[PDB]
Amino acid sequence: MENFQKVEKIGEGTYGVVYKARNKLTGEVVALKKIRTEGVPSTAIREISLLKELNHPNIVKLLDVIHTENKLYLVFEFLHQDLKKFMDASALTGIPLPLIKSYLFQLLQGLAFCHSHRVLHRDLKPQNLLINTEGAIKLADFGLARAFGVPVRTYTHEVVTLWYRAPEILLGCKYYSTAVDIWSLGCIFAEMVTRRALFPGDSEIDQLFRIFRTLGTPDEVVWPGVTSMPDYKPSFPKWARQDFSKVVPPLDEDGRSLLSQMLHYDPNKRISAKAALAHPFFQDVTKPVPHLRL
Ligand SMILES: CCC(C)(C)[C@@H]1CCc2n[nH]c(C(=O)NCc3ccc(S(N)(=O)=O)cc3)c2C1
Repeated sequence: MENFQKVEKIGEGTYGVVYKARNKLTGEVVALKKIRTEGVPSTAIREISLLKELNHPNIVKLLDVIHTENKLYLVFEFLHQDLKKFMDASALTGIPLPLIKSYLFQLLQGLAFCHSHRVLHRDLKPQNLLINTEGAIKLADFGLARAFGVPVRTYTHEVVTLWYRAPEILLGCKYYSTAVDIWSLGCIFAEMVTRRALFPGDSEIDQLFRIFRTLGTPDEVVWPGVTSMPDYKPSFPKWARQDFSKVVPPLDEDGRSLLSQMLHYDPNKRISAKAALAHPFFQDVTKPVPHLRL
């Protein structure tokens, strides 16, 4: 990439290295992800390429996709901070409820949009939620492993975070639905509120059991079909569901009601992004200006 002038290496994404770069003709600053090997993912590459038309205020724009000599470069709209960093910076005081609500509402608008266009994210986490000084928050890095793939390592020795993984994925479901994104966003909502990850598992089974210890071990009553899932084991311990007021104190009942709907075990009972937008929790939603230190 000579049309680009690397500013600095930002980090090492889930597929490759990420650089901050400047386009030497437009002068625009962007985030450039370099991915990687014989096979040339023709379908994977095409999948990604269609995301260029997925344009919405709460989705980080995918400016270009360039396949050239054993490498795939994704050029993205640049934002200066992510939610993981903002949450860490706000840990002592906590993010104000009006800002939590604004961010949740905006993320639901973005998901409602992608889901309406049959696009799933599949790996939502604070680190891929980008924020700016105007109070906006945007979804980035749509995995779409549906025709690309999602390994247990980014690309070179890097532990995959399972904290936001929906239970159906952990139980081996082969077909992900839009509900997996709602589950992840529910986990993120809880984390913004309590300032601690909801289910910080360090292995797939520890992740699954942390979910069961809090929400109760699922059964055919609350999740028809759960006992026939690929990785379901009759030997799973049977934990009682914890009182929900214990999980995200001191969130009010409007917030708790919405969270409970985003965390239903049955993907078919889990609330959609479009329906969540209409939840009473958003009756007084506004768009505060966060104080960001860049
Ligand atoms: C999520 C990774 C992906 C999918 C490649 C993102 C694709 C879209 C994107 N846009 N800007 C960035 C970006 O990286 N900015 C610089 C920056 C962001 C956060 C922080 S931080 N940890 O808040 O201090 C510091 C600098 C990315 C990365």
